[PDB]
Amino acid sequence: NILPPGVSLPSKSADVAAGLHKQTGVDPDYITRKLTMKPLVMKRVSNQTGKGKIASFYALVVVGDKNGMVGLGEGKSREEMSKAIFKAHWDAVRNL
Amino acid sequence: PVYRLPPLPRLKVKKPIIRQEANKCLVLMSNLLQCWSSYGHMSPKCAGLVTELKSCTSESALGKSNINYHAARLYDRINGKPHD
Amino acid sequence: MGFEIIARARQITLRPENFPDEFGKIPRPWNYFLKVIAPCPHQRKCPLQVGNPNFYTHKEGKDLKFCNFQKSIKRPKFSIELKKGKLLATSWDNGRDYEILNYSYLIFERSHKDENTLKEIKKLRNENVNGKYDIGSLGDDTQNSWPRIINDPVKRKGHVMMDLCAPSGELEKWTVSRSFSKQIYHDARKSKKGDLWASAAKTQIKGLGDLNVKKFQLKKEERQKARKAMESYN
Amino acid sequence: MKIQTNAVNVLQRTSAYLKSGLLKETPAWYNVVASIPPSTKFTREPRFKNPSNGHIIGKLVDVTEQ
RNA sequence: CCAUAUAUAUAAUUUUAAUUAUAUAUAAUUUUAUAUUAUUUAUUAAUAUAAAGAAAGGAAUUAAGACAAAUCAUAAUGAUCC
Ligand code: SF4
Repeated sequence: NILPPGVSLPSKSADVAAGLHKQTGVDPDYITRKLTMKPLVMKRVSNQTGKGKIASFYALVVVGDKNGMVGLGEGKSREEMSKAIFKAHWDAVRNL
Repeated sequence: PVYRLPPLPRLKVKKPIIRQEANKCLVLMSNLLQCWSSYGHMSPKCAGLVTELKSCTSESALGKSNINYHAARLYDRINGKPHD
Repeated sequence: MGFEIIARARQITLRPENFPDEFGKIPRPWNYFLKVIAPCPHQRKCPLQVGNPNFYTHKEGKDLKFCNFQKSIKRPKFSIELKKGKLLATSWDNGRDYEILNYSYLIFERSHKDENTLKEIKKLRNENVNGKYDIGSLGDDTQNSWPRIINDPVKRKGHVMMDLCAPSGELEKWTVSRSFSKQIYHDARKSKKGDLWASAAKTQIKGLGDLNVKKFQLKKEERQKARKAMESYN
Repeated sequence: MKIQTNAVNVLQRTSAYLKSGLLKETPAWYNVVASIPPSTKFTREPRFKNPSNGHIIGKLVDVTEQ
């Protein structure tokens, strides 16, 4: 094989936990095994631009551990609702 | 009296006026033509001017303000706006 | 725009919709009667008319066709001496000794007044089933019903293709071949736009010059679809 | 500007993070700040004497004293 | 990348043009120093004067919109016709 150094061969909560541990030093295990997410609102907003209407997906989610810790998160993505919800989950964990 | 302004979107002079130094060649030419009008054409009384003209126009016949930059740089500091 | 003006002027005088299934040229009411002489060989709906001129300006009516006719006129000296220089001789962003002018036009005659003519028009409208002039028909086979050549004919070895406004009210494509007839092909090989074609042809089909003619709440659906899909993702 | 709350309570928010388990390791500053609390009143405080000349601030002379 | 300047290699200097050929490499998008002007004050810029330089040119290389084009001879497919 010709695998470049720093590359690997060829879930969402796991990626949120890893990214937020790298970015803020929070515990990934706590995020993955003790937080529950619940989307609250999921919308399609739109902006008028000279080249037409650009639609974005908006997600407001809440996360918590049922033990006095709660956080709201908002995410926004022009491509997929998965991405907006991922960003909302990220934001919610950051706002605990 | 002091007239303080409201918070402005900018502090800019529309058309800043600059130091247009007059060309020496044109001044010499005007003096020489005045001399010829008064003392006659090809007069010897200002041949020096002719010489000087010839010396100054020989190679070339003809021989920006920064207020907006400093105004934009300093507006927030001097405007006396109350604290946030 | 000019063609649209003539088309409307033709329509209002004639009222094609008020005399359906009436082929040929009979003077038409508007004691008053009037008939189209030229350029139209019929009095039905003009095949090229799309009501609004602005449709030509769009990017979907760029293939639209309109009825105009061309002529060449020698430039007099004063014209030649006028169009000179950066004003009238350059491209605003070889010369000729003639100008090609485009124009649309229309000609009507008013009938006479007489007990003969009146009852004649009534009887000819009543008991004359001139018949559905089908594609390929020459109508009366006179000047008044001969097809109208409205495009430059395509002349290839042994066959000439003409785009006609036919007396059948329609837009026709006629091919005249040598093998069909030497004489008629000889005549067709000299025909030009603006003539009247007085002879039959072998292939006579429906012309596609009117193709881009017949083709001349969603916000709420987008909103509801957006909300439904957004609640469906979950 | 509104009296800010989140600069002087970093210890409380950090301890919530630590108790919940969101943060594993205690920071190096944690015990230091715990042992040295910040001042968190941010009050306006009256004064009753001019420091320079000794004039008393906030006394009213009554009519009986004139 | 051409070109330009230079180095090495190659040529048994009669395939001679060694003043050449063509491979490889180097060079620059030049640099330094003062003086006068201005400056956002120099570790800036321009001009001039000095100093070192052979050093002074050119080409290519991406997308996105708009319109035109059937010698669209920049095709293919389709339709239609013989
Ligand atoms: S000749 Fe035919 S196409 Fe032209 S205006 Fe008359 S009906 Fe219309």
